[PDB]
Amino acid sequence: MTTKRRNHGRSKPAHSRGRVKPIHCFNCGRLTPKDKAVGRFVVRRMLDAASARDVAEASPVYGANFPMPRLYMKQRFCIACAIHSRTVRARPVGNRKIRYTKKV
Amino acid sequence: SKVDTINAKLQLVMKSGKYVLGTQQALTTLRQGRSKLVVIANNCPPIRRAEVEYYCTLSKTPIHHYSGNNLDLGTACGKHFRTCVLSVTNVGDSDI
Amino acid sequence: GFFDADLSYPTVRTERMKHKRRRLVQGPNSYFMDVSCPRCRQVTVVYSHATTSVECKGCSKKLCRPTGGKALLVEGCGYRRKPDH
Amino acid sequence: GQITEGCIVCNVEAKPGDRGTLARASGDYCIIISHNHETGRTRLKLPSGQKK
Amino acid sequence: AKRTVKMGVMGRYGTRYGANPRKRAKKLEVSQHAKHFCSFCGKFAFRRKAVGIWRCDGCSKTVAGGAYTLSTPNNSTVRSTVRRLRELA
Amino acid sequence: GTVSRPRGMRPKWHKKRIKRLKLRRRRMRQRSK
Amino acid sequence: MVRMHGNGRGKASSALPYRRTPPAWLKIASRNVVKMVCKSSRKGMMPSQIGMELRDSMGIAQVKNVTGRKILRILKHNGLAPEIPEDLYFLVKRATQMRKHLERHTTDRDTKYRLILVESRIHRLARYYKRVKQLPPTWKYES
Amino acid sequence: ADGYTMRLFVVAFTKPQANQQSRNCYAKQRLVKWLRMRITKMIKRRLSKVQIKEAVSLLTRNVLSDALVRRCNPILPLRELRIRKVRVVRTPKFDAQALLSAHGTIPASVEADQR
RNA sequence: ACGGCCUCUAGGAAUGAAGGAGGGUAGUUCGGGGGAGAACGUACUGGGGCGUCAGAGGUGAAAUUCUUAGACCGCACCAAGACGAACUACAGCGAAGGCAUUCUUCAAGGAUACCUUCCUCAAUCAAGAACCAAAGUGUGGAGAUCGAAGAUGAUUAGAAACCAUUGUAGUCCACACUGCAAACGAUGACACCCAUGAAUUGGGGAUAACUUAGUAUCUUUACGGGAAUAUCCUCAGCACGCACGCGAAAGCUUUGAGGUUACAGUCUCAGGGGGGAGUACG
RNA sequence: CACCAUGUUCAA
Ligand SMILES: NC[C@@H]1O[C@H](O[C@H]2[C@@H](O)[C@H](O[C@@H]3[C@@H](O)[C@H](N)C[C@H](N)[C@H]3O[C@H]3O[C@H](CO)[C@@H](O)[C@H](O)[C@H]3N)O[C@@H]2CO)[C@H](N)[C@@H](O)[C@@H]1O
Ligand SMILES: [K+]
Ligand SMILES: [K+]
Ligand SMILES: [K+]
Ligand SMILES: [Mg+2]
Ligand SMILES: [Mg+2]
Ligand SMILES: [Mg+2]
Ligand SMILES: [Mg+2]
Ligand SMILES: [Mg+2]
Ligand SMILES: [Mg+2]
Ligand SMILES: [Mg+2]
Ligand SMILES: [Mg+2]
Ligand SMILES: [Mg+2]
Ligand SMILES: [Mg+2]
Ligand SMILES: [Mg+2]
Ligand SMILES: [Mg+2]
Ligand SMILES: [Mg+2]
Ligand SMILES: [Mg+2]
Ligand SMILES: [Mg+2]
Ligand SMILES: [Mg+2]
Ligand SMILES: [Mg+2]
Ligand SMILES: [Mg+2]
Ligand SMILES: [Mg+2]
Ligand SMILES: [Mg+2]
Ligand SMILES: [Mg+2]
Ligand SMILES: [Mg+2]
Ligand SMILES: [Mg+2]
Ligand SMILES: [Mg+2]
Ligand SMILES: [Mg+2]
Ligand code: NA
Ligand code: NA
Ligand SMILES: [Zn+2]
Ligand SMILES: [Zn+2]
Repeated sequence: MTTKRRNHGRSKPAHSRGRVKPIHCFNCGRLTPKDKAVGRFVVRRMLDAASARDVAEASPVYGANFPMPRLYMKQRFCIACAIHSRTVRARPVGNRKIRYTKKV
Repeated sequence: SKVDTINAKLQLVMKSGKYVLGTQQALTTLRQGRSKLVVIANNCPPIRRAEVEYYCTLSKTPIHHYSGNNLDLGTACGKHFRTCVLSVTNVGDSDI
Repeated sequence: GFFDADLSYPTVRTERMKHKRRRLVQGPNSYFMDVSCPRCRQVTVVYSHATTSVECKGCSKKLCRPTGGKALLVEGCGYRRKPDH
Repeated sequence: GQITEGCIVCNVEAKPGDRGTLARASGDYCIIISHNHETGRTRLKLPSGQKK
Repeated sequence: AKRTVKMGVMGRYGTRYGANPRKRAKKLEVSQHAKHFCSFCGKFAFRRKAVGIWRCDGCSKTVAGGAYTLSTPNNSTVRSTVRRLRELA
Repeated sequence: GTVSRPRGMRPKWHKKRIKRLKLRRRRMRQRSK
Repeated sequence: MVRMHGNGRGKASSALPYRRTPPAWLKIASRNVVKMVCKSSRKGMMPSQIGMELRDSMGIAQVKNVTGRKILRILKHNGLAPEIPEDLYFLVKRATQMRKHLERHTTDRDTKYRLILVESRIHRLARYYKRVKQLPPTWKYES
Repeated sequence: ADGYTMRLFVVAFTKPQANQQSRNCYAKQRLVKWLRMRITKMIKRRLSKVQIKEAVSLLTRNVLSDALVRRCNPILPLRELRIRKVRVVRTPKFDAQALLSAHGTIPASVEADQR
């Protein structure tokens, strides 16, 4: 009914472009426009602190001088999965305009 | 840019020079020694082309191998008919 | 207190920054230059925004190269701005 | 063996010297898949789709 | 004045053989009876004289190509491929 | 939901029901003439 | 170009000076400027090119300011004016080149769209020139 | 030189300058194509007149890599350029002597010997 | 520059070039714009080759399913059809629909630059014309993946749904149709005025109402007198937080939904309580 | 992320 967002929930200004090719949601595979989907670049450790300690102890390669490899993933979620996984939450109306331009 | 320039010189010849259309008239100019340039379409029959080049070689007349066919050559001259061979006898202001 | 801007008589700083067609009275940005050829050693008047092929009469060498805006003068040649009027 | 792979051919000899037995009907052709110099053979795609 | 609204050349068949078979045949029939460009001699004078056989009224050349048109799209693709492979060698 | 009260079935399905109804009526007239 | 056929709003253009007097350092006579204009025309150059060459290599900013006559007027007086107006000639040439490309490239729908705009521009331009009798009546661009 | 065909797969990244204040360092496309052509010309020139053994030495010791970045930086400021993948796509007919020349002195194997 | 015989001699008298339109030239500018051709990239699936042996798959839990006739898994390959990840942005291009690997090509297109040309040629538009995502239709191809219909297994009081394993038409290409989208900014086109801060894409320029009020950094033997940054100015483009004013409010704000009862710049489309109904008839 | 269907008519 009422216009909830000025940008309509996507990064597509009225005279920028017509169509943005959709992507599959990282979790459920739902097709959503790439400029709309909630995008997160995640750098995860391959092992938690305890397991990495044990593997580093047994490794002649990995130790204090050589770090273990990490996983790098660009995850794009549909809106429903982003909310349900708590990657993003409903916010107060005045806080909806708050944007972050770098990972904190 | 193979055809754009020669078309421009053809237009200038068509406007301010003296030319002849057709193999027979072109050969007559070559025999008379009055030809300054001979333009040959790319679909000219091989025996006719070879005869024209041989005449031009004997008369030391320059040859331009046009990148279009006889239909294109006639259009470039501004005519509504095909021409295999064009012989320029006066260059006018073309500089070709 | 400072001087208020007058629309009919703008200041030098305000007028100098404006687009040539956004000035109070529109006018050209271009000019003419006397160019001495590095090879012909002769003076030729060259437009500051020349887009065609400018060549020295003697050497037949290009005196400038066209660009998006002002023409670029070849190295060696000396240029002098001629008066606008 | 002298024809490059990927070329489109017709009047193909099934046997050397048979003077043409494959790809003869109107609009038909064979496609050269590959050459095998070790055995001296050539692989073709016949109009029916079979490889020979 | 126009004598048929849409039948065109197929009007010789009257009400027989069905609209769709008539339409499909018409496209190829117009092509086979039409004059086609001759790359030699630069004229629009190629006419069919048998299935797959075309003779130019201008230069009298005879060319084997196409059941209902002078050159098929497959032949055009093959011509470019052979030229490209010839350059590659 | 992203819409207000339809005061009926979903309009897309009401449109489809009408579409099927129109198809049936034009078939009945065809068999009649 | 800018506004007709394609919602471009560009403003790039020349800005003619207020003072129209030829500069004092320009010693060339008006009769010689006319001679160069005719000579350049005989070499096949169009009036637009004639002005640019005089501007670039002769220090003649405005032929009209020097001779009192526009370049096309000088050509008309000497019988050197083009048979077809310059802008119409260039639009026709562009349309012909585009049609030549389309003969092979039948699926270049963008070019077909641009061709419609060019041919529409030609027909509107032709209507104006026939009205002011710069084109013969019954002149028609043929696709 | 010995008939080995390889595919090189170079990747490079643009970088901001030291004093840059812009929010991105995207490159003009004409510079990207210029970077591609210079990389292609250098790699073809350097690898076409050497054998596979010398080519592997150049690749594994980064001699070609340092040459590429040094000569490509003036075209475009690069954060890093590297050869991410080299693959042999066609090998010549097998030659026992060439293999032995590549292996030089072969260390002995004691696997078949008695314990 | 000076002087001199002969020949030719309608020829300079026209408002101005719109911060209106159209053309021209240039950087051989700019761009996921369009068309053509040749290649590349992993991945899905399949196929054998080379190994292994008891499970694999799938789910909330299972089953349909595959499997000692060797599944799943591992390595290197081969085939075929799609697709062009990360980089990918409140970024670019296009009239809209739309557009993303590289190289080679074919016509374009906007912007910028100009003391080039031209001279009202324009704005908006019934009729008419062309284009138009997906699905759908016709004829040939193609058919890896996904998958309307259908099949099987679960869940359930029922479940011919959601979930699982599949699978036809399709999904892809050529040509020809169709012209039904929340085809949306739910905001018609052209033109004028309009306050502030930080950015961004493309091209240029510079380093008693005052007469003129800086500045660098990095790379640098050939698409190289180069490339990118820095400060300032500028025109054109997509926008952000931000003063009037407006609005029923949400909100809009040089990007109006402002400049409107202090109501008139121009043209055009549509609406007149809710249903019946975008139905019936033609 | 197994499975949660329904609530007679006016009027406080
Ligand atoms: N292109 C040549 C032109 O022909 C003109 O003459 C033509 C016109 O008088 C007239 O042409 C008419 C035209 O007036 C009217 N506006 C349109 C009409 N279609 C034309 O008719 C013409 O074209 C149609 C098909 O296109 C033909 O069927 C018809 O036979 C033919 N007369 O008939 C002649 C066609 O042969 C004039 N002589 C002159 O404009 C010019 O020379
Ligand atoms: K979003
Ligand atoms: K919308
Ligand atoms: K933009
Ligand atoms: Mg709501
Ligand atoms: Mg949205
Ligand atoms: Mg745009
Ligand atoms: Mg859309
Ligand atoms: Mg360790
Ligand atoms: Mg002042
Ligand atoms: Mg809700
Ligand atoms: Mg509503
Ligand atoms: Mg317009
Ligand atoms: Mg940038
Ligand atoms: Mg004007
Ligand atoms: Mg296997
Ligand atoms: Mg990619
Ligand atoms: Mg209009
Ligand atoms: Mg479709
Ligand atoms: Mg069939
Ligand atoms: Mg499946
Ligand atoms: Mg509609
Ligand atoms: Mg809009
Ligand atoms: Mg609407
Ligand atoms: Mg841009
Ligand atoms: Mg604002
Ligand atoms: Mg009113
Ligand atoms: Mg009503
Ligand atoms: Mg109740
Ligand atoms: Na596999
Ligand atoms: Na096996
Ligand atoms: Zn999801
Ligand atoms: Zn012929």
